[PDB]
Amino acid sequence: GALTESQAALVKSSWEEFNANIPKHTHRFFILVLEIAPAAKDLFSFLKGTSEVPQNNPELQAHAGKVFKLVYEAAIQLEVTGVVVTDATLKNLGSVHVSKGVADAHFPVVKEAILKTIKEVVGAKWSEELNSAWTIAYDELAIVIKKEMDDAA
Ligand code: HEM
Ligand SMILES: c1ccc2cnccc2c1
Repeated sequence: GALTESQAALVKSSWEEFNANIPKHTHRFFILVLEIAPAAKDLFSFLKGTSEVPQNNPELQAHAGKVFKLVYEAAIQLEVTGVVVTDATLKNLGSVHVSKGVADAHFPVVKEAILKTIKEVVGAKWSEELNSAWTIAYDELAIVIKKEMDDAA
């Protein structure tokens, strides 16, 4: 795909529907992360120590909202420029993920939760095109992050 204007339109659309209920969708997103990889709980500063995932926690909501925002912006960048660019922000993001003990093998985990989160957010308007645009947007932005990471350690 490498994002055609229509895949990019489709990603932009599901992102607003994402963004129309942050508390819900972001709580659902974390539930999904833990179901895939239980042990991932521990790397989150606002998850460990708890039973279940808080529903009205401000840091959780801002951090998961921002994750999704980054992937949607990569998707527009891929369409428009043809590449994902490495700017300050993403290099900062590399150092911070090395800090928190993130590895390359973790990235799949957060991809599948994002895929599944979007499937439930769009409900009947889910297509394979949507699934492939988001796959692509995620995989290109994680290649860039994976790079800054190995440059911070
Ligand atoms: C392209 C995929 C990813 C994106 C866009 C992303 C983005 C972010 C952002 C925006 C933050 C917080 C920004 C800030 O407040 O400075 C962050 C922190 C964090 N990320 Fe990610 N990340 C990605 C992959 C992952 C993966 C694979 C994991 C592993 C579970 C992960 C775990 C973490 C942790 C543990 C923190 C902070 C820890 C804490 O709150 O205790 N990230 N990431
Ligand atoms: C909150 C903060 C950081 C994250 C990074 N990757 C996946 C999920 C996240 C949620």
